[PDB]
Amino acid sequence: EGVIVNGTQFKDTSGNVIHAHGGGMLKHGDYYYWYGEYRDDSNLFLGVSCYRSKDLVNWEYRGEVLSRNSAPELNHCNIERPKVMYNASTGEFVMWMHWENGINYGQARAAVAYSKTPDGKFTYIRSFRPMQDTGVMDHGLPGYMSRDCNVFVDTDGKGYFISAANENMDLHLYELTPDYKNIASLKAKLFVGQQREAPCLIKRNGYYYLITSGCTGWNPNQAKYAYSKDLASGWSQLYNLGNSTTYRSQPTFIIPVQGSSGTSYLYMGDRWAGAWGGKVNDSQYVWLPLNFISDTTLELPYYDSVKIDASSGIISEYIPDTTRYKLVNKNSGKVLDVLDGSVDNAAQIVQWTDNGSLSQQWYLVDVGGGYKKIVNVKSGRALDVKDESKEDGGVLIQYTSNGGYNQHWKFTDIGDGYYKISSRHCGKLIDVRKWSTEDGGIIQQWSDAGGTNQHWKLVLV
Ligand SMILES: OC[C@H]1O[C@@H](O)[C@H](O)[C@@H](O)[C@H]1O
Repeated sequence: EGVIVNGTQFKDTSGNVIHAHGGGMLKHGDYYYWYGEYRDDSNLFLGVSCYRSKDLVNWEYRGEVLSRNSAPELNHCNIERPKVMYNASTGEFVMWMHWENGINYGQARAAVAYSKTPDGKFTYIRSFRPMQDTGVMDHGLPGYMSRDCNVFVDTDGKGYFISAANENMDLHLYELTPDYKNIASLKAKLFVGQQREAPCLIKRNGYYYLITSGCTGWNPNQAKYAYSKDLASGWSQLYNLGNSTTYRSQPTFIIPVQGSSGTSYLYMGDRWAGAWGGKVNDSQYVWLPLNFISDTTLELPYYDSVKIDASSGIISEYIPDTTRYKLVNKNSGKVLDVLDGSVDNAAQIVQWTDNGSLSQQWYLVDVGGGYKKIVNVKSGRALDVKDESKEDGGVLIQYTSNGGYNQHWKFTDIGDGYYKISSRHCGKLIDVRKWSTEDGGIIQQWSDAGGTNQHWKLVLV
């Protein structure tokens, strides 16, 4: 049972809450290593924990790979967003992170560490602002500011370190030394003035992808991404990813999951407790599948429960009840279907003669209360009210599962096998436009009028 309950604090095999906040993950050999950090009683760095697992569900605690006692400089400081990377040349692992003095956020510098073994305790080197000796000054201190950070290993074996500089206004991609333990130079300045934070750098099909959040502290915001053929130039504009709050989380890292059937990408996010005035140690996690519709189109869906298989390399929503259904309209006699049976996102929903097609079959996922999600079978997209409309004539379409109320539906029995499927957003129910009795009849949203065109039959397949 490789199921994951989003919006909660995962537990280790010991039954204790996992504390690897704002962390990344590394795949070395036959093991996945999850690294992260957690505060003490004074909201300061006390230790970086390490968990390993082969199924990505059952994590084994391996103690602190880094601690406040690991170095006299770490006794009292703020460390966040620790990422690790492996080096084929050296044969050792190098850890990077964001370092602060612990009394304010003026230092804005990066830190380095390394170890012979992943689960082994790293040895702290030094904290510094990227390229201090270049005689460059960034807001009074020497060297570029380094806040939110993340690591990336290219195909050619080159190491890279990206962080937020110029008061979090710009992004800096630094080319690392062959040993990954130092910064050789900077590759390019990305998205200046955009003020993008919590950067995540990944690569697929010769394309470079950069997932970033917004700069609004604990407040969950809109996550975005961009692609490019090279790192120096050719970067596309920022495109939205997920909803307006990234499903109440902030992107921390993205990792390719190798399997037998193929490869899928795991999005890791942090649900910072600071959103509700909670301690950093209370923060939760949000893992989601990053789908690549195309080379220039990504989708980050939200599933309250996500099933994953490492050996298979598959990441998708977990549906406890896979019973397929067909919604038949009382009036028209037609069944709920997707226009042209398209699997494309934002596809129009129309009625059609029962032809036993996949596009006419639907799943039913309970989402708490008397409400459920109506997910199409052919395309994993769910029934959705376009632009979260609250008015009559609101066109219905199939959209990426975003946990929005415009995607939750309540079934109400009115006798026989017919129901009145109302929306959780405004209460208005599913309605065939103009009582249409022909094929291609636009399925919409409308007030309860007691008309047969608003009555649907639930049929098994
Ligand atoms: O395509 C427009 C989008 O508007 C969003 O506000 C809504 O949550 C999505 O379901 C989709 O309708």
